[PDB]
Amino acid sequence: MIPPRFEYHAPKSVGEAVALLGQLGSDAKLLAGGHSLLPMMKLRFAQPEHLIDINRIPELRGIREEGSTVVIGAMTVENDLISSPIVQARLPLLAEAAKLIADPQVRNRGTIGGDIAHGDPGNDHPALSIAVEAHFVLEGPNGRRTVPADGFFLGTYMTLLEENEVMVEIRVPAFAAGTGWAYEKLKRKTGDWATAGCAVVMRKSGGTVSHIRIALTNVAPTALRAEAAEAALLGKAFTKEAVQAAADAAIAICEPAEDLRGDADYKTAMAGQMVKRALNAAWARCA
Amino acid sequence: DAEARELALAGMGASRLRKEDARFIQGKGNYVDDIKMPGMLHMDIVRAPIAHGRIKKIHKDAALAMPGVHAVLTAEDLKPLKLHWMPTLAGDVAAVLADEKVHFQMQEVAIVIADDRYIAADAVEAVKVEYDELPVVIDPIDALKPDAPVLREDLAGKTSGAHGPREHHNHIFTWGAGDKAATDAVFANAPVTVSQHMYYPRVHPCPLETCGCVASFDPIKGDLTTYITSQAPHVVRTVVSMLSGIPESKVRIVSPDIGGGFGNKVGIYPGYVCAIVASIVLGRPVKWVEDRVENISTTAFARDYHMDGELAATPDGKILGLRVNVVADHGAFDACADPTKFPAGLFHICSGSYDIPRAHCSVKGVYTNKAPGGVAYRCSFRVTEAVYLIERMVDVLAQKLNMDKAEIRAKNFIRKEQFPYTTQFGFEYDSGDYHTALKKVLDAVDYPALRAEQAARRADPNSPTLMGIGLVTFTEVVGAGPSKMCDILGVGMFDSCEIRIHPTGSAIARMGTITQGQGHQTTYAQIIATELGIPSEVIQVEEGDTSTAPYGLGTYGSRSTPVAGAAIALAARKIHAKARKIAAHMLEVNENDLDWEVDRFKVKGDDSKFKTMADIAWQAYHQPPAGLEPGLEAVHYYDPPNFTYPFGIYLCVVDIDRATGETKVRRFYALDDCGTRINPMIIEGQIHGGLTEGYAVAMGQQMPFDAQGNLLGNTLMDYFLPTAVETPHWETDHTVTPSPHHPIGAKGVAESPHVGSIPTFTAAVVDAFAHVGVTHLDMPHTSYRVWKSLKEHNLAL
Amino acid sequence: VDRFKVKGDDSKFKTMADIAWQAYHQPPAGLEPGLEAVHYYDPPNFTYPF
Amino acid sequence: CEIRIHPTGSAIARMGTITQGQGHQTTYAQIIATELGIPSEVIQVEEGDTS
Amino acid sequence: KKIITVNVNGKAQEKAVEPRTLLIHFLREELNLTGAHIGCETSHCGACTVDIDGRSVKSCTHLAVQCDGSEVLTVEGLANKGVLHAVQEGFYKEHGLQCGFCTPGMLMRAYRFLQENPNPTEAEIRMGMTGNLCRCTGYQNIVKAVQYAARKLQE
Amino acid sequence: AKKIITVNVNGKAQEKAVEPRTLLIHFLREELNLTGAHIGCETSHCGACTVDIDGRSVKSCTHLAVQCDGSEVLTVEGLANKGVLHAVQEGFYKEHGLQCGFCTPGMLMRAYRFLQENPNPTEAEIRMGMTGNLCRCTGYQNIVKAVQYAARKLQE
Ligand SMILES: Cc1cc2nc3c(=O)[nH]c(=O)nc-3n(C[C@H](O)[C@H](O)[C@H](O)COP(=O)(O)OP(=O)(O)OC[C@H]3O[C@@H](n4cnc5c(N)ncnc54)[C@H](O)[C@@H]3O)c2cc1C
Ligand SMILES: Nc1ccn([C@@H]2O[C@H](COP(=O)(O)OP(=O)(O)O)[C@@H](O)C2O)c(=O)n1
Ligand code: FES
Ligand code: FES
Ligand code: FES
Ligand code: FES
Repeated sequence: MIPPRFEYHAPKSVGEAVALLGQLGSDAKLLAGGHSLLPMMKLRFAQPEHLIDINRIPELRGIREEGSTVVIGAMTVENDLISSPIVQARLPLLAEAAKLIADPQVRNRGTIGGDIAHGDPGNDHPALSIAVEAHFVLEGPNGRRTVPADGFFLGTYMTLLEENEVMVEIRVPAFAAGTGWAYEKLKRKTGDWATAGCAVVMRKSGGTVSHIRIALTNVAPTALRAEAAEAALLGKAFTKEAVQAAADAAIAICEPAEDLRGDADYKTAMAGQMVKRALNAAWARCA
Repeated sequence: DAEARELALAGMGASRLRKEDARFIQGKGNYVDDIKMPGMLHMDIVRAPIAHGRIKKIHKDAALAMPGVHAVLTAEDLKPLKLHWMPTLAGDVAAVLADEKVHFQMQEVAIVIADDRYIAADAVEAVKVEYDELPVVIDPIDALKPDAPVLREDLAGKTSGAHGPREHHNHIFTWGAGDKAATDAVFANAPVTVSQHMYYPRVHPCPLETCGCVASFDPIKGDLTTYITSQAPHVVRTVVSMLSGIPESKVRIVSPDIGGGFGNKVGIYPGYVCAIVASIVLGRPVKWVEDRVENISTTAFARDYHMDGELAATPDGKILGLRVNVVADHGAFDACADPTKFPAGLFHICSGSYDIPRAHCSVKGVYTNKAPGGVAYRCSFRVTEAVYLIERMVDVLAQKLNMDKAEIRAKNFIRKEQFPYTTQFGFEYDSGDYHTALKKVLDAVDYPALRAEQAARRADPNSPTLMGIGLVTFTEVVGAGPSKMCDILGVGMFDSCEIRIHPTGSAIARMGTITQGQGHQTTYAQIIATELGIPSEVIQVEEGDTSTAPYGLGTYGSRSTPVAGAAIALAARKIHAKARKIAAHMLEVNENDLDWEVDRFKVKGDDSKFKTMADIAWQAYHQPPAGLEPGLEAVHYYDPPNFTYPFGIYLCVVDIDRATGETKVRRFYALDDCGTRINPMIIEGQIHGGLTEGYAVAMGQQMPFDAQGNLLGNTLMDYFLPTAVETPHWETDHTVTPSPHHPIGAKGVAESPHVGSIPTFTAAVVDAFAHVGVTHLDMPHTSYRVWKSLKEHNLAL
Repeated sequence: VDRFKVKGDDSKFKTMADIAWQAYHQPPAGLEPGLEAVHYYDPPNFTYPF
Repeated sequence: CEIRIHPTGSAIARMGTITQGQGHQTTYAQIIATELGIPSEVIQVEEGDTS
Repeated sequence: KKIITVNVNGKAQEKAVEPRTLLIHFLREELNLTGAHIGCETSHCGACTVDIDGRSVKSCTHLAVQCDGSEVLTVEGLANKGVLHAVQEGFYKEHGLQCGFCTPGMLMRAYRFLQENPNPTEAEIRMGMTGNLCRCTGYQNIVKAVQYAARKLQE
Repeated sequence: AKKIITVNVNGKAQEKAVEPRTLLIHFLREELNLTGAHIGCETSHCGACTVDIDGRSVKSCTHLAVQCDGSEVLTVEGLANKGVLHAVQEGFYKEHGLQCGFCTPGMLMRAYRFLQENPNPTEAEIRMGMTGNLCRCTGYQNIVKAVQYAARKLQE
């Protein structure tokens, strides 16, 4: 319950935050919604001597549209994602899936950026960001770079983010008219991390799948894109057999960890089931 | 008008709103952690990182030099006061602070005293302890093997404990009840027989408010005051006095507002002792408040029974005999809350709601490297296990005979005319009417229609879901009392009530119990309201302060209404008798010429001539009639003649997703009969809560240990606690079959929903797999475990 | 002084401490558990010191 | 006066009077000591609280 | 230590706090607003829920120092001149509390949830109250308490 | 305007800010909760407020807290050492030198200092040396016996 002692900093600009990260080094940690960082500190899992709070930086907030790209501030709180008229119209998947994340109180503090930066295989945004083909803008002492969601997750709690960088915003292309989507999440109770999860974004053309994106939650050390699974559908008629093939291809890449949520046997089978349910729910939403 | 006066009282039977709500809804409740005293320091505990091993060395210097830290105590500081070990309610001894070795992970090794909880936490991290890991004992069976490691090296050489002879060093005791010879004989000649093995998993009560206290020894006055999360402050005081040498009248224990107990706050935990010792040493207040992980990991757990049930019967379903053998895991030390003469509680109540002619049970207690406990979660002293067993067995017998589960129960029920009914185990059930209640439940849910929907669904091999119907008809046994057979550390299990009427008509009442949110301040007032014609609103009730309240045994096992409820009525009735005597003097008539009508004594015939309780109260203080002492008050200590036996009939319908193993409770119908009802609103709340605990235990709760003895899922991260979303809508019903021996015919009811719901959920889950031969599935019925069984019996997808 | 002894047999006695414990442990038949009392005294006359 | 004897022999006593320095907490205890065979030191007397 | 100014229940509070001090301890230990409770160390129970700058937040997972210039409301501040708030009245009337440990957090959540959704369905209530655990009520009466408060807020 | 001061009470530094008109007696009672010292009058006669300041007996109701910045103040709460009663406290207890106990804290602080000014006092000297303290309960007789007791204990 009791976190260790640390020095606090509250910069008002990304630049000041980046400077502090460079000045203080690895002993400093960016504090965002705090709903992953503080819990870890309260259990003495992580003991940073410096906390750089980034809640007072306005440039990390806001949801806007630049062409066909929806720009989401890293400090956008989960509930603002749900209530955002832009996200509801342009990226319905994120608005609905955010409802499956934690609970109301947590959603008032936890941000999309922190959910992604944490890099926990158990979190929902990593898979979601892959299904929607998002990109992340990172700012460091040298400037800004943009990396894809697909390739950002390296390992458990590890991402492309450098120790002197701050994720500024999440850029995701608006859904094209008629885009189908889904996020099936098998969980023990509301507000708990998924036992297995699957994010899907797809487009239809006649009786075939013209566009397909499949991602898996909590069935490997990182969220996973299932390209082989995608390949079982692209340009093919949407049939029961094709959906089953996609699940098998997704199942094949699972490397679940055994814990109280179940063994590898169960998690893998649930990943397949969530893939089957996700694809079907996505197809139903296509037009 | 007479009816209006009775309504104005807000007494027996009324669903009046609670008196205790005002403070709680405004954040003005007074819980242990809310307390702040002058010079109060904070204590924190250094806990064992391993499950079993010797203590090589404890380093206190780094913590002692830390600014803010006043003291770091170890078992060595406790030896002079002979407090490194403390007696338990089970007749065993538990370590206050590990001395030569640690017996379970998270065990208390040392304590720190600092200015606040923040510095205190830093001090625990600064205290380093070196250990020599020893082989761990997790499974009760491996514990009894000839080459099993010696856990209790302190008991070496002993051949007897506090509950009979000991056959192994890890063996705690063996207890039995019933007619073994007769039962063995019945089974040998029985035409139909069934035997099933079932594990009742170790779970934790996990009250929202954890355990804690603010101990305060005043060296100037020479006395101790401890504010504590205790379900039995009076016995705590007696024990604390004995172990401290401080005379009992100079020891004051006070249970303030407690955030739930559920049997978790009945015992004395090492944290309390250390706080007291620390307070006595430092000469100032010391506060100790455990965190959630400490609560789940070290306070009293529940269940953990490995049962082998057997049932003998005839082809038509009439039960001839019952045979049960059990292996009980009590952890490192036996601190299992229980009456001194019952190491397995009232497990011999497992005959259930059925007229079973012969039966025998045998419980074997075993030590393991785990935290102590066993009785602590609306269990009524092992009744939860007894009911689960009998109900599970009846289902097994029903399925073997291809007989409907309700029909086999109705056929075996103890009939209404058989009460008071003496069972094969020796219990005298006070009253009941199971048949009427069963038909009532079956009718309300259209049971036949349910079985048809189930039959229609099973017929289709493609049905995406499985339908399950669970039914439990149980009898509880609450009101732990008869001093001849029931006693806590030698104290008879009675209870008391002192009521004092003031000159102007209002009153103050104190009992030996202690509510933890069950509503005593409202309900107790309602009992007295009806007995004396004084509105419940001005009858102020208090409990928990050993320095003001009459001695009692506290509240757990739903004993309050049975025991204290009787003492309240009797103490009230002593006052009513004196009041009649006073009314006679005032009205210049004889007592026999008077009639009590709600709130006044009126002369038979002439209604205009009467004297209210207000009139009588005043007279008592003004000038007492010759022969009587001034005042109007009474005290009563009730030694109950028997327990109370409330019953219930619960039905649950579930739908299992064949593709994921997820179980959705489609419906749950609970009918409870606790005799005379004091407050229907309060009763409904207890049911809702208990059924919810039942759902949590059957569908999700568990406390798994890995091969090395580390407790897994000991925080809310994994330990299951349902939210408003997972909790189903409960349907409640009832009947009224009063306890003949009880002063107001009221029976306990708070623990019934817990005890009965657990086997109802398993009954529903097993019944969903029944058609493919499944007889039992161990809890918890999490989606992971149900899917595992789904794949095994080829029902997955 | 502080015990009830059997007439003609000093060896057989029970102190108030023994009695008190007994009161909470196992009350004799026809007696409520516990050991307490209350008394409201309405004096018959005043006291006249000098 | 109300006297309650505890399981271990000590006792708590309360009366309807209220000392202002005349020594009731001592004297009252002495009266009870002689009547019950319990030392006055452990007979805790209290007054003044109407509840 | 950082000097901050937090508006708690309508009153300014200029205090010196250690950065590691959790808002829940600041509220309970510094201001003695002991209504808010602690039921866990993992941020699940929500017995510490308070309203911060227009949102429901679990004060055990927020730092007091972060409330510099913030508007914080606790259960002690719900009643208006002694007159109970709709939610307080609802829990009382509908017997939505027993031990009362989770009550302050429930009330603070319901107080905000009802402004987020004035006419919620039962499903919406249960889901909207998911961050708060209760060990005594079984939630059923709490649902009725929220419904009761909602009816009076639109009265 | 409040003045910041640090008073040493019973060997402990007390850092406070009080208005200049704050009498020492209220500072001890209200700001420090050292409610042993009492108020029995408004004319400086009773002595129920007597505390030891910089080695002298002083009626705290007629002295300003603001005049004690850096002073050494001794109150009744500080006579005992490690729990062991000072000869003066033991004297009043053994000789029944108190009933209601309202003048006691003042009597003790005065006796404490008087016994240093005069180690072997005659009865007349005791009665005279204790003239600044009024008592409504004792009649003074047991008080002089108490001081004689404390006197003897200090010499052995
Ligand atoms: C009870 C509970 C249940 C939860 N359930 C779920 C769930 O079901 N699904 C789910 O997905 N999540 C869940 N969460 C987690 C919330 O979703 C995680 O709150 C949030 O993961 C970590 O985001 P944050 O905004 O709180 O940031 P923090 O806690 O501050 O953590 C941020 C982490 O990423 C870094 N970081 C943060 N922001 C940035 C930035 N802008 N640039 C660079 N680095 C940054 C930090 O240094 C740190 O390592 C739950 C949390 C709790 C307490
Ligand atoms: N027949 C009954 C039994 C209990 N109750 C009430 O329900 C609450 C729990 O009663 P209980 O005797 O079963 O349990 P504890 O209060 O011992 O936990 C107490 O307030 C009650 O008075 C009731 O109204 N009527
Ligand atoms: S104390 Fe449990 S969520 Fe805050
Ligand atoms: S009323 Fe006790 S936890 Fe909610
Ligand atoms: S108060 Fe009387 S002399 Fe000081
Ligand atoms: S004892 Fe009362 S004034 Fe001295």
